[PDB]
Amino acid sequence: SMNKLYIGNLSDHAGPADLESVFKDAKIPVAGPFLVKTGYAFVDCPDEGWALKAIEALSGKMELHGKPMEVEHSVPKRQRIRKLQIRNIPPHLQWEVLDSLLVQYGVVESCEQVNTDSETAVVNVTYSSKDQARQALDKLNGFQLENFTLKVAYIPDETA
RNA sequence: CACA
Repeated sequence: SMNKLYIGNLSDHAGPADLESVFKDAKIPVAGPFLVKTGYAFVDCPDEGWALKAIEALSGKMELHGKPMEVEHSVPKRQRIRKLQIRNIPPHLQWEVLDSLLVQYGVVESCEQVNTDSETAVVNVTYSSKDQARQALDKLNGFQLENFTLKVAYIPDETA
């Protein structure tokens, strides 16, 4: 399940109370405790929809202790392989346009739309190879398209 | 992005 969050760029004194308040104010229920490490934390959301809401609501927007939080899907390093999620896709971007960006970095084995509350669209992309997805992620992350900037992140690749 |  993609309900597990990574909370990056935390300050040297962000504690679970601080994270609890951020998710409380953002009205993101969490399904377990915040595990705070050194400059980063983890938390589970009740389901995939709530985790994505936290990412879209908080990641790069919410400032804790004068630092913008990163809030992304927690992906084990060894599972950063073929699969990306792409957020902040323009609401009325035709699939063929998105596909013509995607295929510039490899073979797309699958591109699935993810139901989202926001007006932007979200897709999970699976590339043929680890290399293709890393090129997609480096090149598509930050790409500005129809008044929006793509956010591209790994999602777990458990089958490669 | 967890691992004495």
